[PDB]
Amino acid sequence: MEFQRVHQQLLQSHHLFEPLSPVQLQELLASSDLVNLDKGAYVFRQGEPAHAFYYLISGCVKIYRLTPEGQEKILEVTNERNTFAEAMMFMDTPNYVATAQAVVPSQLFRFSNKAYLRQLQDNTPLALALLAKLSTRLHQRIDEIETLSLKNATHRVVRYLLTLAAHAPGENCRVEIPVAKQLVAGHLSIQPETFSRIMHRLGDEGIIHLDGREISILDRERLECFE
Amino acid sequence: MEFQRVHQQLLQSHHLFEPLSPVQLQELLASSDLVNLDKGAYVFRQGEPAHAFYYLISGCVKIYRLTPEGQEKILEVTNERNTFAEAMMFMDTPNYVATAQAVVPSQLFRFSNKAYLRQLQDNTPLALALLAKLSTRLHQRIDEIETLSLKNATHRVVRYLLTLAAHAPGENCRVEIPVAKQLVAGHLSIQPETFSRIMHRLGDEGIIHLDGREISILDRERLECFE
Repeated sequence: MEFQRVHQQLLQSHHLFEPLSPVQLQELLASSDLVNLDKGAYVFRQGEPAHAFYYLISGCVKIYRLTPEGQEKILEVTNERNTFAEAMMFMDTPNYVATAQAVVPSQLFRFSNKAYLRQLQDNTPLALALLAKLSTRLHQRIDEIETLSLKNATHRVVRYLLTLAAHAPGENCRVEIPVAKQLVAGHLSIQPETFSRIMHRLGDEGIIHLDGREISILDRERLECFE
Repeated sequence: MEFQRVHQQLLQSHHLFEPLSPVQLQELLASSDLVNLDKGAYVFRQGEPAHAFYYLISGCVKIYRLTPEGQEKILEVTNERNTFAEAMMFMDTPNYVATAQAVVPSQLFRFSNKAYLRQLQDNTPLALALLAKLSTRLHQRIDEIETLSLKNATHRVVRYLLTLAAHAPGENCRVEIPVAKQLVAGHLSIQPETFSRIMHRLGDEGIIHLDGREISILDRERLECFE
């Protein structure tokens, strides 16, 4: 009658709970407690002894720090289905170094650090399994970033060309930019190497020709797709 | 005894060699051999017994699989200053599960799996330390995805507004063609929950109306600039 039965599925997808066996998963949930917070509610203050890490189910919780001057400086924002402040465990930190707070009515789980760290201690095969899935998941995240960051790169590139190509539609050949390839990549606040991979890709397909800074557009109808 | 001077300092920056003690690293470097490959060179095949993980310093190495025996399906792409196939070390598996080939001339480090496991056994603090630097890196990568994925979505929202209302004989405040909350969601292939949020943020700056029903653009010049 106590929760359970449906919650185990929410954690079974997370990286920190995958390596754990059904027996160890229930052993950690036994010490856990459901926490409900409202708008402007603090999770843990900067100075309180570290004894538990949290797992957000739904909502938005900010961490940030209490920087000097009297202003809050945001470090990272944790969203749904993601754990935060879990690194404070195996770091052996006695107290919290951040003041967590929820902007919107959020619901979180409170897992004890003493009931999690001790389970990892001894019987290393577990820590070995934890490092296994924790790494394979860290490589898929970088792979996604490599693709997502590339999409934003392919975006600005074409966008910066269309804004100056909007001068006499049909046959676009008037391209300014007193810059020399690489140099313009540093101004657009984007990776220098990516610009030499996107422009060259358009040349291979047969859309945009390159003749040293001199950019000529063959068809504007075939550029509206990727922009 | 020494193979390189700068190459040894590059490992210190990585998360899998930082927590390791200099004394333990010296014994680990003695078993490792420097590897130099060119274009179209294979690191490890999909069948041979696994006994070493690799660390890439410069270049790019693809993996893909060949077990279904049909097409070269890519699994993960690794770049410079990143380790690949290190998860095979933890998961006591006798042989590799995937292939490996470098598309561009790359230099690699061949660290033995047995030499690293011996440093993990018995010792509990070392294992937890590795997880500490590994978890903190995950937070830094995930936070970047929450921004990049949002940027890729926002730019698309500002793109469909330009295509729907461009150099036409309509009206700035009166946009042609009605728009819903589920219709555009399929035009840009984005979450339906994010679409309503983007329209709200841009509506606060003075670009749109801030409502989903009927689009009434006040500033068309501010749209072409976007993020």
